[PDB]
Amino acid sequence: QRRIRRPFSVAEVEALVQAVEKLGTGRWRDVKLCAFEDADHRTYVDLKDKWKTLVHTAKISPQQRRGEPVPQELLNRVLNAHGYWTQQQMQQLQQNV
Repeated sequence: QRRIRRPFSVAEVEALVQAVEKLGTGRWRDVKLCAFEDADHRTYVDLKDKWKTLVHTAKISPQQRRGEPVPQELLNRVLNAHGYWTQQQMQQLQQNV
């Protein structure tokens, strides 16, 4: 059958992103169960690349319907998002947003 046990994947992670984008901390749980892909943790930027693209590929529309100039927005939003979580300190050091 060659069937591989895969209940979740990057696709599901998408929704998980919309959920953690508020009470995030460091996509630790995301990278762990992203898709059994980075469950071993490769690199901070490596995972950052797969994550930043995971969202940019969603509906960010980096083409602007014009062309392909310089997709910097995806970088500014990815670093802002993560930095926000940590710099947010959970707002109350609790998951109770």
